[PDB]
Amino acid sequence: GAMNSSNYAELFNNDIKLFVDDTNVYRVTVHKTFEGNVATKAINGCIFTLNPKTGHLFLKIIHTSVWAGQKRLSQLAKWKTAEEVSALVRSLPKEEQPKQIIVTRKAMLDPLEVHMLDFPNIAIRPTELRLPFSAAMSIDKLSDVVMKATEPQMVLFNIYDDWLDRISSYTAFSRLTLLLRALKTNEESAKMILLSDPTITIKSYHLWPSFTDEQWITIESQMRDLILTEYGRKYNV
Amino acid sequence: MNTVPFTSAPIEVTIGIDQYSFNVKENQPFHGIKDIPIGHVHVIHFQHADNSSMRYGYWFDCRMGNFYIQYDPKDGLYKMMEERDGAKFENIVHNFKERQMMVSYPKIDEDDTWYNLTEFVQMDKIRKIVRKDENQFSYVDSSMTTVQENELSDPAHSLNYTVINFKSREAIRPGHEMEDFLDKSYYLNTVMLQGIFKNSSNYFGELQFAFLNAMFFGNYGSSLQWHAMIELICSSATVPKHMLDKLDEILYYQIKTLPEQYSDILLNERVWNICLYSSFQKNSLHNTEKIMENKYPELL
Repeated sequence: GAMNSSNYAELFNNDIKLFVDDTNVYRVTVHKTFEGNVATKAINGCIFTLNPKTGHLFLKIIHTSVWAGQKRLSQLAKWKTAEEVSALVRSLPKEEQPKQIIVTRKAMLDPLEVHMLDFPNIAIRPTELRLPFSAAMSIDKLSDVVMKATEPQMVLFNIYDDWLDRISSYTAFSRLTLLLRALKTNEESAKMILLSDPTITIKSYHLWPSFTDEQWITIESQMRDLILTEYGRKYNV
Repeated sequence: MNTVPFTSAPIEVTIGIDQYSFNVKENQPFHGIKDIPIGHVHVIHFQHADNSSMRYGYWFDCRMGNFYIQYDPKDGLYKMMEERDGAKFENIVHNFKERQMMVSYPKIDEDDTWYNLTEFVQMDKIRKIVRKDENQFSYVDSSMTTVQENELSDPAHSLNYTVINFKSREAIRPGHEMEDFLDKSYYLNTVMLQGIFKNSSNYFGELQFAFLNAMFFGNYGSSLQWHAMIELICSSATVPKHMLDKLDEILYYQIKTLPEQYSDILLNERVWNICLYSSFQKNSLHNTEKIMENKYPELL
């Protein structure tokens, strides 16, 4: 069944599950041609596959070459996503394969389902949550590795850095979705908040700054304030 | 012309023969239906005045034997039977006609309706879907479930229609996932037509049989099967031209014959809007599309 606010804590139990977000798989810029018509130019994209319990991120980089000479690209993007997810599962040892895969957009259900036919005991589920994983390209190190890629490539990260040494999966995922929510609503302010203080650095092997516990409290409060402000501005409340 | 006599009519029942039907009163002297056109399958079906649930009936072909109806008071329903005594059967039939206690199969000579609903239906295939090989005729009712329905309980009472499932290994060749899901031509022509049905006439025969069972008995799983077999064709980019032209004729008469007040449960909105307006074959069903629009524009 679908994932909503009710069955939220199921994400942090010991059944392996993966979120799949396809929003940044097919990315274009839109421009005018010499004759004045509109054209698109694709840029490199990525599939965002995340284990919410452990923070393991499987960032499958989608090179522009994959689109060459293909039609109905936005539709093709959904099937290439499902092909790549399926291959990822096949590549994992049996005890590491997920029992559920939760797609953030319902249009992925049929492609994934068809590509997972060989895994009848893996459940493909939609979600009613409005998750902010499209803002994954607002994380500088993820955007950088995608844009530099010259060939298809899988890059692994822990999207939680070392937070789980000190906090629970539940708290880690709430922090992650809050940071991305903010980055989505106002990338410039969000990034200002994260980087104002030059004395808090990002380890070479991390994505986010090495905030202390107390500093994370101030960050989370600043991100909250940002999101509510933007809401009043959007709706005049 | 052939005859199906009735021993008696002990309970008030609405009797149908093909697309025709008659109200018969409790212990009204009714003793059969005569002048039944040889050369097609037929169905005789029943709905008791006291139980407008459970419509039931028998598929038969008069060439295959001498058949008659008798009410069973233990099981509480009109049963079909075979009389093996040739002379004894002509004897009953002749006496009942002499006494004029039989209705005449009421065909209009201009009317090819029954022929067009049953063009490809053949008794030998019906008896494989309704397996009960000690009888030459086949019983069907409102409540019987299909083999596919059973997988998702008693298989002696099963409608063993051919299982069609668009999200199955059978339907989808490894490496052609997207291709085969968006364009079911493979599944239709190699798997189903060449593989399982052997030819289009058997495919059309099962499609028509499923429709008639949905129509005469409100058999829900038959309506699902009929729609599945339509969708498989309309969702295939590559279909023999003779199949498309015949499909349009088949569906035209099915839509023409359906009771107007039943279009809500018998017609799946999604399948019809997809076939007529979105599918590869959107343009290949001109007659079916004209009658759907002028008669059920609401469903669209």
